[PDB]
Amino acid sequence: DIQTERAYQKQPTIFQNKKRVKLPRYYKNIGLGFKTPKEAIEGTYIDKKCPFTGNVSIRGRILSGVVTKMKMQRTIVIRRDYLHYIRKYNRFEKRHKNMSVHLSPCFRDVQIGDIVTVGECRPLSKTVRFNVLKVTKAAGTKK
Amino acid sequence: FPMKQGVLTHGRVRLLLSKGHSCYRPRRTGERKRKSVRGCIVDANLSVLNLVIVKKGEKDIPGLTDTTVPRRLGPKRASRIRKLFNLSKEDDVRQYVVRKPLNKEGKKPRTKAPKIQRLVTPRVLQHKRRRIALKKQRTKKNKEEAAEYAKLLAKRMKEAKEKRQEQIAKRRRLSSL
Amino acid sequence: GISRDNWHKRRKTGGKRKPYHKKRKYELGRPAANTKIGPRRIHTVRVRGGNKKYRALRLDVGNFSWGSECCTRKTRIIDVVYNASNNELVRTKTLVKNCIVLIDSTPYRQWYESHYALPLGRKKGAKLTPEEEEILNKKRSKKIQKKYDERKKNAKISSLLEEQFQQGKLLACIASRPGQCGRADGYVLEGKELEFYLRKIKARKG
Amino acid sequence: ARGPKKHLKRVAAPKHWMLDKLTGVFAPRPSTGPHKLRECLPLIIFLRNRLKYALTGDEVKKICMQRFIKIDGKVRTDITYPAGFMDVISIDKTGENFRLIYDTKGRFAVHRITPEEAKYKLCKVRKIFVGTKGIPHLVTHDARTIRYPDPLIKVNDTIQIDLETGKITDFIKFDTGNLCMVTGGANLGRIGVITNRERHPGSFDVVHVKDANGNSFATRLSNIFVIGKGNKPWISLPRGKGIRLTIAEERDKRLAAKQSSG
RNA sequence: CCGCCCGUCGCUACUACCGAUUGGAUGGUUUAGUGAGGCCCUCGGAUCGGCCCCGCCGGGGUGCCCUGGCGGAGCGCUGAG
RNA sequence: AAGCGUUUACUUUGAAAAAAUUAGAGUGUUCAAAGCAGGCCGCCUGGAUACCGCAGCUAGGAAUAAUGGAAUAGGACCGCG
RNA sequence: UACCUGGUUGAUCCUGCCAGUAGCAUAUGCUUGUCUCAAAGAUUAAGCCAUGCAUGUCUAAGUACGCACGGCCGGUACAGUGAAACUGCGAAUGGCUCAUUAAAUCAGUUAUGGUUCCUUUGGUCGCUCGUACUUGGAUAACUGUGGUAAUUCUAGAGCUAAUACAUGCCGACGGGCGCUGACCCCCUUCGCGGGGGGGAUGCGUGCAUUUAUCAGUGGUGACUCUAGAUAACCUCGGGCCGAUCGCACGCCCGGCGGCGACGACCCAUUCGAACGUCUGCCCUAUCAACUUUCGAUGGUAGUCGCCGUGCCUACCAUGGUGACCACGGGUGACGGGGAAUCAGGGUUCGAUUCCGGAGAGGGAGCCUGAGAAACGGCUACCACAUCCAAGGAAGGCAGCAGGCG
RNA sequence: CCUCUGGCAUGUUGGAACAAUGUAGGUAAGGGAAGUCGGCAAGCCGGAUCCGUAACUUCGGGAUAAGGAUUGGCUCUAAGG
Ligand SMILES: [Mg+2]
Ligand SMILES: [Mg+2]
Ligand SMILES: [Mg+2]
Ligand SMILES: [Mg+2]
Ligand SMILES: [Mg+2]
Ligand SMILES: [Mg+2]
Ligand SMILES: [Mg+2]
Ligand SMILES: [Mg+2]
Ligand SMILES: [Mg+2]
Ligand SMILES: [Mg+2]
Ligand SMILES: [Mg+2]
Ligand SMILES: [Mg+2]
Ligand SMILES: [Mg+2]
Ligand SMILES: [Mg+2]
Ligand SMILES: [Mg+2]
Ligand SMILES: [Mg+2]
Ligand SMILES: [Mg+2]
Ligand SMILES: [Mg+2]
Ligand SMILES: [Mg+2]
Ligand SMILES: [Mg+2]
Ligand SMILES: [Mg+2]
Ligand SMILES: [Mg+2]
Ligand SMILES: [Mg+2]
Ligand SMILES: [Mg+2]
Ligand SMILES: [Mg+2]
Ligand SMILES: [Mg+2]
Ligand SMILES: [Mg+2]
Ligand SMILES: [Mg+2]
Repeated sequence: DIQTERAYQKQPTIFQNKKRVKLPRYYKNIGLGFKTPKEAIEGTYIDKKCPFTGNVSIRGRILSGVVTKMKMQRTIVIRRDYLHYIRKYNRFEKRHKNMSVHLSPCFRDVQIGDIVTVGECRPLSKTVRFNVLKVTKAAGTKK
Repeated sequence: FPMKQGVLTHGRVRLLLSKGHSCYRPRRTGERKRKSVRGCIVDANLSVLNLVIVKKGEKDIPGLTDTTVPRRLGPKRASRIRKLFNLSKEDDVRQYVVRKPLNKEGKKPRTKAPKIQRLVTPRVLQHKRRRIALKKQRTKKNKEEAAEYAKLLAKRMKEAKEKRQEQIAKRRRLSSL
Repeated sequence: GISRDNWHKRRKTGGKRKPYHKKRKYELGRPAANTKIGPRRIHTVRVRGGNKKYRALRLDVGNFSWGSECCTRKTRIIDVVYNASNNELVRTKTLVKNCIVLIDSTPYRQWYESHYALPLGRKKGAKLTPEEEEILNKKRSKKIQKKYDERKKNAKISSLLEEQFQQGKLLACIASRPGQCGRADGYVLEGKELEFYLRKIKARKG
Repeated sequence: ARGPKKHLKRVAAPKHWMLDKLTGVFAPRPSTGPHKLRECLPLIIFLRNRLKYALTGDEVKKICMQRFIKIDGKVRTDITYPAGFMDVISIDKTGENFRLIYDTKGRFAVHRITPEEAKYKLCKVRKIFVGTKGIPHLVTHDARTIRYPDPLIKVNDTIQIDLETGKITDFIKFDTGNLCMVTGGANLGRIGVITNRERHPGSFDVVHVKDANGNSFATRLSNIFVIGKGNKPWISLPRGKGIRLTIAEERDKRLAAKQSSG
């Protein structure tokens, strides 16, 4: 399950090899009343960029979106959907911004269409700046 | 164009020259500039060749040896006075510094000695006393502040411990309600 | 020079940013250090804000922490054996962060035999006739001998570590960035990460 | 720009200095110091526009460099020194003491002070730092690093600093009921009692404060400077006492007072 | 309604279009060759010092030690470059 | 009084909004455009206030317009093993 | 001031434009008596420039033996003004122009818990356990031989200073703190043994750097924060712990002294800078698919960087954007605050004095510095262009005037 | 093209010279079709891999269009059972 890739995949603040005679894992609460999920504590995964078990700090803005693509490795694309007002025609126009959000692997079952909440953090890659903090399931689909 | 050391060729070259290099003087701090110089090894094709006589021949030459030119300035560092006139560290340097005579047209004859640096004067010794007096002042201030903060934190933690002892006794008697 | 700028590259949409200014000085890259293994050579770069960075260029020693026992000693780097990024950075011996080097286990052997007074390594049958290792292992007082006899219950080591001590050189991971700090520090690999990198090394060995 | 700017324009200067428009192209760029640039009032502006003790820049230079102006108990000689909030000007020769407190509007008010009040000032702490040997540190609003404070002093409180020593004498804690001078925003200069404190994690915490005449108004917490327990201050208050009478009441007061003057 | 009126043809003027000429001239981006110059690395070592090694000794200590001067030289080591 | 109360759009308020310009208060620059001045026989005072669309932040309203919840009961609530 | 009027017909009533009407800028004509304000080489050629000037700077407080002037009180150095030159600082501000630039710049907005910061204000600055009554050798200015046709060119020789450059200890300092521990002493016990202290000798013994480990003083909404303990390292292209200067001039009986100036590692502070978050840009479909092993979108590990980051490298994944208009092109396009016209909406403009950006003929690369990819700094190349003894040398008006086009 | 099993003796003669004309191979400075009816003959190009490929068109082609780059030896690494 773990140690897929080239280097050893461990959490950097834990010292796992103290002399004996299950590893403890580092995890934190990210503030703003976000409940850390049970799979973050009970899991066995590693992640640099998970907000709950990694070296990121959720700051700034706390936005939302709908899951619209999950084709990437440990990041999804959300589709922020909003309106915009022209001062001439007292009307609106429906716009959107697709944006790439690092989805931690503690959110283990999510399908596209779910309304996730994201938080601004350190820029994790070129076009990724947010993390999925909590996931709210789409309407219906309880089965 | 001048000759400079270590270029080691025969013709003329162009070098980037900087602070610390010869045949160049900088104007701004950090300026470097391609100037054109001449190598070490020599030929006919130059105006002036410079020579330094490094061992005197057995016969005199009138332009160079017969007259002598003294050093223009006396020494100015106190230990340089010491190692010119061969002093110890107890004999007074200031009467042994060289002074020059002064004679011109229409003016009073004078004499003139340089203000010698690095001698030990009572002002230097006073500054050296002042910095260590300031050091002991700073440690006295530090230990005073640390002791009064220790007294204050003992008092504040006594206050907080009595506060939580009030909480535990009050909710024991509330449990006795 | 070498630039570190997002404006020379495409958008998220695959577009083309035409630049609005030429290359800046905070957008600066300098070439790699590529710290080999040899007698110590460190050049000093002065950087933004007037500070100093220490390019190692060839580098022999570094202090490694064996942290399950918590002993951290200055040690001679023997070899580079595994690198998670590039195998030609193993093929040439380049000290980088999180590469696997080998280091001679003599200071940790000295510490273990001086702290617990038990031999490690030590193919059995030989005793050092210079006699200093056995004057380290023997002849203590009856007040200090109970201290050694109670510390010698916590004196059994991992067998992977112990055969590394018997071969005489340990596997260790570079933690610092030697093109940045100028040092080649790090920690001795023991544990499941040691078994991970060992099976990586011998699978690469084939 | 290829570095830090050194000039400041006349129009781009802050409005509460109340510079005019047609003397010169520039305004004095205040030097770096304990108070911010847009929240200071420099010494050239204080001696030239307000007090009229100097007419020109040369006159304020020669006043400040025959060593007469004593800011905060210390001799400060450059004319572009940022004299900021709660600073104490000690005019030694002419015998005055000023405290740069704000006005009922956004100004700094010329506020004459007795020497026994002018030997202290009041400072809002900005940080609690812990230095190298467990040594606590206050960081006030005017760059004072004060090592070994009282542990009951926390991050948004104020302290009464003795000036020739720099030591703490007493402190007011940020609670509901205490006073407040307001150092920033649209409610700048107002004085009231702290009615409410509203916590916003991540955002800027907002404090509701109510003055003497029943007007309640909000302000971000960075703009709030408590100045005493209850209604009773620990300094003096300027003329008007931070009320902000409306424009109708100001009109009525000026015509009433000047028809009584005649 | 002897009104109006439409097109070809013939003369005149003007504006465009197609048009062989693998047409022509200027910009701009750029594959690929050559590539100055700076910077970095690996070398290099013109030059300039310093310490030892001896010979001749003056000033000082209980024949060894330090100095100050004269030289000579291994370049034995060593530093900048 | 501290922590919590399906969510948005809308509405109201508060915050934060750089000066200049614009509107506009005061003021006989001799009037006016202007200017931040000036007034009383040292004192008196001014150097306001409003607007600053859109997005963001805060607190009230719950009509309108969306969205949900319990329907293979994987439902609330209340206690028990 | 929420305005219409002439013109198709023989005459009419309409749609519809053409033309009148009022501003508002730019030019141009004819005319001009007073007085207060005031734009002014932007449009075309970010085309080219003769000449002169536009950034230099000295306090009691870094160096003062240029009689260059100078006072006398000497012989116990240097009275004092003081050109010169080293040192320090600034030259990265200002000013000009608007060529580039279409989510770029820019505006509001927040973030740095993801970084650097000369300066100024406040801390710190005998915490370290190991010639000081002051260490070394060069160099400019000055004298003296020059060279070239010529430059703000500089060479060989003499001298001589530092807050330039280097080197480097004493005082606190008498022991405490953690190891190692030879040994010493006591109680219990047939007894091994257990318990209890003291402890010579040796090792380490501060802040900063770098690594790893342990515990959880003060904080935040949230740290892998701050502070503690431990094991070590500490870069010779070295990090701190002062070999500096000026005024007064007193006190114990040689030693104590006050007020300052400068400089320094770090921490704050100030001015900021720098990347980021959400949202907003004109025309064009005769531009409908674009981007990708030459980085396009992610992952893991590094390299570089001041930091985060495909920024770059290696290996994997095959993604990313698009009718909600991408991508490509155009712009007589720097962005905004703002200007004109206006009933309410709008329409057009903004090169232009405030803020932010860009640039110094076009591109590129760098040195010094805290800060520059600086051009009133340097090196190349291209275009241009000046002086000449034909070998060479020097330049950058979109700074202010001014000249040509 | 070179070789092993197999086969042969250079194809109806040998020797000695190395002149002209040949016949058949080649090479040539500088210029590059000026030679001649005419680029006749010769010459250039040429395999493979990685890119790149226009007009026109019966949409199949054109096409190896054109135009570039790479290529040896050795020491390795990675992937394909
Ligand atoms: Mg409208
Ligand atoms: Mg405004
Ligand atoms: Mg008709
Ligand atoms: Mg008619
Ligand atoms: Mg018209
Ligand atoms: Mg007149
Ligand atoms: Mg022009
Ligand atoms: Mg500027
Ligand atoms: Mg254009
Ligand atoms: Mg343009
Ligand atoms: Mg503009
Ligand atoms: Mg224009
Ligand atoms: Mg500007
Ligand atoms: Mg520039
Ligand atoms: Mg030009
Ligand atoms: Mg440039
Ligand atoms: Mg110029
Ligand atoms: Mg400039
Ligand atoms: Mg001007
Ligand atoms: Mg034959
Ligand atoms: Mg035959
Ligand atoms: Mg035959
Ligand atoms: Mg030929
Ligand atoms: Mg040929
Ligand atoms: Mg012919
Ligand atoms: Mg022919
Ligand atoms: Mg042929
Ligand atoms: Mg063809």
